[PDB]
Amino acid sequence: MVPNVVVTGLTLVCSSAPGPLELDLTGDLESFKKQSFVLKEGVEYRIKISFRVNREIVSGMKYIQHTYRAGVAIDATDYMVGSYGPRAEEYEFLTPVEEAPKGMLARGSYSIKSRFTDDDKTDHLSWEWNFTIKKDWK
Repeated sequence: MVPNVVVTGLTLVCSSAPGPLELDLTGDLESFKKQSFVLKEGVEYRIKISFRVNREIVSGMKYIQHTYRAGVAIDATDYMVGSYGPRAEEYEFLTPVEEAPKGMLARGSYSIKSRFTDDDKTDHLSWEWNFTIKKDWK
């Protein structure tokens, strides 16, 4: 009896980005710790989580991101994802607009521990990824 919820991807949505910033969450999660998305400082972006619901309607879904710099915790954000019914086609949850930090002192890599859960603390999927703040895209 398959998992009711399957998280399939994370996308850093940003118009200015020279190319797609996507993670296939159905693959090897450990690999992302060795990778990072370049993100120009000060730009606005959104995090898009792609997922599927196989058998039953869900409610009170939540997406959580804890941020770190050099392994030192900074903050935690809990996003309400909502309710979704079973469907073959993936759903796409979008966080509200966020802004990349800005300034030389803010540049560098940051790690993000992500958790896609429900109102029961059920861990549908947990993964760690990174973005690197730079002065320019290239």
